[PDB]
Amino acid sequence: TGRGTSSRFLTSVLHNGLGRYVQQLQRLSLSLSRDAPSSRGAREFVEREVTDFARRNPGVVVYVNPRPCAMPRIVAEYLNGAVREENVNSKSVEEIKSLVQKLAD
Amino acid sequence: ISRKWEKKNKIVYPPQLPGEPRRPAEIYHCRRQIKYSKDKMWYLAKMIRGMSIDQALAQLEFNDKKGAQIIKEVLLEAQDMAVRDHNVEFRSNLHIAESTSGRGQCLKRIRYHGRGRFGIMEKVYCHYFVKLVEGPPPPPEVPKTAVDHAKDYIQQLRSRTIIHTL
Amino acid sequence: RTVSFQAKESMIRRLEVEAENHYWLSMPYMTAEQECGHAAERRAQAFEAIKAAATSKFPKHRYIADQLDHLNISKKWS
Amino acid sequence: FTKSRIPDKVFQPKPEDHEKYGGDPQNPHKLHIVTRIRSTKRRPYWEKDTIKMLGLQKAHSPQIHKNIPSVNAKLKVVKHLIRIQPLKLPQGLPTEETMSSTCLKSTGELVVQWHLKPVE
Amino acid sequence: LRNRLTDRYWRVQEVLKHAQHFRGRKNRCYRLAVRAVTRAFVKCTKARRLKKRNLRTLWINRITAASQEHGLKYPAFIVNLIKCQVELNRKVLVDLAIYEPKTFKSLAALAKRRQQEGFAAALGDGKEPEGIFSRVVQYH
Amino acid sequence: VKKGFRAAFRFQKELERWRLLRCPPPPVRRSEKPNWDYHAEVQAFGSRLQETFSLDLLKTAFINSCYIKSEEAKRQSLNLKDNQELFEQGLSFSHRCLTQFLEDEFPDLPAEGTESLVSFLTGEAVVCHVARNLAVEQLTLSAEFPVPLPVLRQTFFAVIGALLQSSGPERAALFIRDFLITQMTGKELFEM
Amino acid sequence: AFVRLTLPPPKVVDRWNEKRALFGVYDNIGILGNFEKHPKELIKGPVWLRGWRGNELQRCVRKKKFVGNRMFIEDLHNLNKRISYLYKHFNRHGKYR
Amino acid sequence: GADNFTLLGKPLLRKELVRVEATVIEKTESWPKINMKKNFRKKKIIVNPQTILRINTIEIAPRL
Amino acid sequence: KVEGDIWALQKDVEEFLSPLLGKTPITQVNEVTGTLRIKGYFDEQLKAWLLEKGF
Amino acid sequence: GTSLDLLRSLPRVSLANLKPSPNSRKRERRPRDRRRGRKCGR
RNA sequence: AUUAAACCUUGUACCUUUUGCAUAAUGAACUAACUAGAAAACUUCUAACUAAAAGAAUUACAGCUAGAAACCCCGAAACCAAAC
RNA sequence: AACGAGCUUGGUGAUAGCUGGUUACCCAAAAAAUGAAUUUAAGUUCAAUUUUAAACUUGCUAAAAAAACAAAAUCAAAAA
Ligand SMILES: [Mg+2]
Ligand SMILES: [Mg+2]
Ligand SMILES: [Mg+2]
Ligand SMILES: [Mg+2]
Ligand SMILES: [Mg+2]
Ligand SMILES: [Mg+2]
Ligand SMILES: [Mg+2]
Ligand SMILES: [Mg+2]
Ligand SMILES: [Mg+2]
Ligand SMILES: [Mg+2]
Ligand SMILES: [Mg+2]
Ligand SMILES: [Mg+2]
Repeated sequence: TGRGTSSRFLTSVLHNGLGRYVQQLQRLSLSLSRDAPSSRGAREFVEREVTDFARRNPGVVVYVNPRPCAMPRIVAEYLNGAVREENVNSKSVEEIKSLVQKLAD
Repeated sequence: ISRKWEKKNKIVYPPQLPGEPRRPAEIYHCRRQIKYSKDKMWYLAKMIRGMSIDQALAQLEFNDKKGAQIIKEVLLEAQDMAVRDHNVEFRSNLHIAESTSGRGQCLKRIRYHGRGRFGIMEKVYCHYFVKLVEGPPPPPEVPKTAVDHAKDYIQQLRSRTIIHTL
Repeated sequence: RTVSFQAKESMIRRLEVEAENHYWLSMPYMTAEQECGHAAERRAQAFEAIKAAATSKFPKHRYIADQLDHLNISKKWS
Repeated sequence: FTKSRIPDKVFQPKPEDHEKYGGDPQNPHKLHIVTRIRSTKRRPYWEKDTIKMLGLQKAHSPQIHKNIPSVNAKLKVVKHLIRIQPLKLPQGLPTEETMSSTCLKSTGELVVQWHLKPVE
Repeated sequence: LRNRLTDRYWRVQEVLKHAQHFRGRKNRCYRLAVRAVTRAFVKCTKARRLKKRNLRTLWINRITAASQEHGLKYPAFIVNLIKCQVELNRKVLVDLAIYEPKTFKSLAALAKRRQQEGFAAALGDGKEPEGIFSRVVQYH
Repeated sequence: VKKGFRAAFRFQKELERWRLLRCPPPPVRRSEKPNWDYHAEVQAFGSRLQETFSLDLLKTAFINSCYIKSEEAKRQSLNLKDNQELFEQGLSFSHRCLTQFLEDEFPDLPAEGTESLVSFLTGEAVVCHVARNLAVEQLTLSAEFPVPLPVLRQTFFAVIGALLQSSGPERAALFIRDFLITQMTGKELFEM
Repeated sequence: AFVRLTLPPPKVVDRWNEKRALFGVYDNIGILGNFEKHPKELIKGPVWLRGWRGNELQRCVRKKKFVGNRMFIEDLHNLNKRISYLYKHFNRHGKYR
Repeated sequence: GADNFTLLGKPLLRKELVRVEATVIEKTESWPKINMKKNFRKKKIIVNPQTILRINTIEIAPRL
Repeated sequence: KVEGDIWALQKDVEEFLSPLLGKTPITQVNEVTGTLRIKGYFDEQLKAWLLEKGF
Repeated sequence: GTSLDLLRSLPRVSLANLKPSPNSRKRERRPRDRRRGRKCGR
């Protein structure tokens, strides 16, 4: 799969650690359903863990959108321009909390 | 079936600005369901690739293959519509950008054999495609010179790095 | 077919280590008679642990909270 | 191919043997350090069992055993697959305070104070 | 046809995407692509462990090259550095040879000096003062 | 025709993926996309860099003259303040700051060398790379997208001009050291 | 494989039609009705399998008992042959003896 | 090491002599690595956590 | 048919039966059904016991 | 009882919330996967 | 792996089958669709009621009732009856 | 247009101890080809092995002396 895939070299976005460390994650979007069994765990994340995450990371803008939904989804955008999307369908608070922190780092 | 080649002639580009190179005209033409093998037609279609309209017609007029006459007719039909419908000023100012053969919809028949045995005959048909672009034929490719080859060798040497280390 | 120099040297090394094993096995701290019963207690309690686990097998408790908690799946924001 | 009984003479040392290995025929050591240094594959099943009984399933990991005849009897069975070294206690047996600070050296010494500092 | 499998397209795509860089019908035909992909996967897993041994072979070759410049065979260089209580590994040693030629030269002299001390110590039987660079720093 | 609605829905996604590859969409300003609040984004920009800004000044820094013309044109069919004044102060201060740092590090280097390096570090290529990856382009207000490089360069130094006023030269000097002086790492003298 | 290129027409299920709304009513007609009627009397289906269940061999024989003499010639021939096929399988073939 | 001199520990140098400082810049996970000991589905994907460190300073003091 | 705190009943049974066995009895509490299950035959002793409590 | 108090807090019981008693049903194994396919236990 | 598609390095196609081995041997030109484990006597698990259980007919010296849990596909030469 | 006995349909999904095939994942354990009967040796049933669950208590190695023939297979207290 190495020959079947691309490769790169170790790098940092803008010499992140030289002068000052800057957090790359800059936006989180979470779409939810008010009443949907799949989005139950994500709902609890908003109730309990979203505010604490928001305070710890003041450079990450967090958008929470309760709407008629079929799958809750997390969209993470970075300064270098990368966009990552995650299915949050039927995940516990523990899983969603763990996933959100990995995206920030 | 699919018949996209015909609709390629209906594209309308927006008016060009005064300070912009003049876009060459493009004409797409085809003949469908030719009683001829696409493989045999390939050699004729291949030969005229990149040649000018008059050069291609001269080469076709003295060829003994059946497809040669068929391709000539398509080229004449394409040449006329270019002047008549695609605002091509000069008949001779055309060259064959693309020319290829495609399979058609064939028929299945029986070819008899000696011992009450048979085989599946195919009555083959083909398509012929051409795109004509206004302007002189693009210049032919020039083989790479010795000095041209040598420079590439030196670039290959200069690209080298120390492998698997800091 | 001769035997390599690697092969003959390495065996002699193993023989020397085994030769020492012979010596260290010749000086028992306790005689056979002195040995009897010095570890009787530990062996006895050890098996009692084995028996306790073997005979403690039984079904597990069942709780109402488990069954009634399935209803939380339809929890919502009112 | 059957189990073999070694003649008793093998385990009777000689005066020079005491000199070479530096062990006194009196005041014999108490505890063995045993490590398996060969594989039980391709060995008879009885040798395989004694290795499991003695705890030497992993190679090059030392196990402590009593220098008593019953233990010795099993060790003689697998004498060729193991290395026996006499445990030494330069600073005495570990106490409750020193239980967490021990280290077993390659020389056979269980030191009870392990500082990871230059001797100075 | 009460129940018919409706996902066969995506099942086929999974195997095919791992075969698109092959040559021949192995890259587009599932029956042939599937077998070729598995052999690649078996090879990819096994090459992971042969990679680590091949780089160590490369490091040794490069070290022998660098040491022979100063007149030392590879076994002498490695052994006598250890006897001085230097625990630089082979990967790091290569980096020194390629990018730090002056520091590597010093190590060669150091390893040569320790080797020179060893000959005198063994050659002269009896009690002779230990070499300056043969002193071992004990730890406790 | 096989039963089911889900397989058709999955393949619709594939058709979308293919269409984008064949006919890539024209890039669009991040503002026009959903999940966007300008006021919150500006505050996050300042907090991202671990710096305190006066929000009013920072908002002015992003504004460009071209943007105002477009809005007036649409209005024809609040004058506000452009980044110009902030741009000049930021560019002037940055020129002094970069020159000062290099002279201390490289006292012997001739004045011609400093001018080249300073121009290199404040050039469109270097500033363009830094400005894009610090989210400056996302927050910029302009009449054209993608933002033209000279406009992107103008706003970046305008941000430094706002930072200079808000937190003073001492903090502004750190910002130049952190993001511009880093861009000459790994670069030999005669390349710049 | 090949897939639909367009979404099929949306399927609408009305959950409060009379059949769905009043489903299950009169299922305790026995315990709540003094046992005048058993609920199995409320089943609608083939004559030979109202209030009854069996394996395929049992179902074949029971259909023959109830309507065997009113069946068509071709159907009775097929039904009879199915009985003999199932008889020989269930009584002579299988893993377990 | 420097241009003109180097210091070697036996096997480690003293704390006072050398101080090296780093920063943790990124915490990520590796790309999916294939482990397949045959079938096409008898396959395990391995992702392992990773950290990237930037090295900021190497400092020495005259305590030789 | 145990109503109330089923866990309290276990504690009493364990104390009641422990002296006879000499060890704590193994039991399972099924809170949904409301029944207590004990390993071994103790029906006779456990019926007289309940009679005295008045159940 | 305390159990009925839990129902008061919990969401409504409905056809979408049903569940059987745990371990009430065994799972039946079809001869499809490699473990139970191939010679199929015979 | 690589700066680099190929050069360098490692690597005796697959399924069945032999035997737990083949450089045996069978089968496969390729694509799409179709194409092969089915039953409740006993055992186990989950509940209802309990010296009784089951909605008549049955079982019972803790049993009885209900639920859940199971046993393939293709292929002869033949044989017989009635037509042609 | 395949006669040691025509062809067609049905019986009929004839039967085949024989040949072939028998479709997702993961975790775990795991024999044999010893013995016995069989128109039975291309099969099957039982023992033996393996396995899953359950009950409760000794098992493996080693085992003196002493015995049964004898200078290690049975048997085999205490121990470890
Ligand atoms: Mg004929
Ligand atoms: Mg043909
Ligand atoms: Mg190695
Ligand atoms: Mg043969
Ligand atoms: Mg089944
Ligand atoms: Mg017959
Ligand atoms: Mg058959
Ligand atoms: Mg047979
Ligand atoms: Mg045998
Ligand atoms: Mg007999
Ligand atoms: Mg007979
Ligand atoms: Mg005993």
